[PDB]
Amino acid sequence: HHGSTPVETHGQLSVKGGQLVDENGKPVQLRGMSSHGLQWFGDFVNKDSMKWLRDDWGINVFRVAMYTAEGGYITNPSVKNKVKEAVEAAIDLGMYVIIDWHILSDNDPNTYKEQAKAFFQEMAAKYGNYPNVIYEICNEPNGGVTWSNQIKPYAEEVIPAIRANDPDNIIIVGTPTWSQDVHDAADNPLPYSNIMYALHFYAGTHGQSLRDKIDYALSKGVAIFVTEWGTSDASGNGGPFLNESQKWIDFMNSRNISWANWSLSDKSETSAALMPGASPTGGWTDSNLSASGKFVREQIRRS
Ligand code: NA
Ligand code: NA
Repeated sequence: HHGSTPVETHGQLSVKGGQLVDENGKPVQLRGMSSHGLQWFGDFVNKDSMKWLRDDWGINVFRVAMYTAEGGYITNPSVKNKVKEAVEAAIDLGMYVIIDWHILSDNDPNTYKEQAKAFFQEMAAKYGNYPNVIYEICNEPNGGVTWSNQIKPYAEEVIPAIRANDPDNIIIVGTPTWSQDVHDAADNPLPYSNIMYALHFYAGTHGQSLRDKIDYALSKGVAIFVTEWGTSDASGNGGPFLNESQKWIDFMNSRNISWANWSLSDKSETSAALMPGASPTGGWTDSNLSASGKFVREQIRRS
């Protein structure tokens, strides 16, 4: 006997009729955690903390936020070793893993598109045969970067680079305005298989108007993955806004939208799940979790 794992249970994921489904074609919802930036909080990303999250929080997906700028991969490519550590841990543990090319201050994904293609080609060649892997090719386009003129052309360069090596694993594409404007993507979608579009919300800033954009996008037949959300405001402060977060969690459950919460770190942001000094290898009791972490853990443990 053994504890069943998410990948053992669900295998290769795909997008069918605008919905994430498993190898049996049955709907599946991933719920898990995102790291903070690997260049700052990578110590919290390892096989022990991922196993603890799987066993104690019930997560089935873990997202590694590999920043490009801000001391990330472009200037310090050694952070790729932490991505590889996390992917290999996810394989060992039967977990899904999101490899996130985490643009932010570099608000146009085209700025580092050559590095992105080479990085994703390497990851897809090494790990593309494993069902665990999900690619997230540009975290948050922002600042007036548009879908039709900037993001979609970027995706049309990166998707084939991945697909040449990994024909079937899911690719998630960011959307305008810090991955809010999923309606723009829905109106001009990528015509390739197993593509999803990212939506990011922060409960202290975003509410019904953003849920309305999501419902519009879903009505056009595209699939949405909330690869990042926080209980704080958009800037990482305030709250945590648990009443509004619950409305968002109930919405995502109703729409069978998968999600990852920011962040698995002890950063001085109210979205951070851990108290200062919490062990980087897991084993956290209630007192090691922030107000946000306690709530998120409870929500992932629910059915
Ligand atoms: Na594959
Ligand atoms: Na994204």
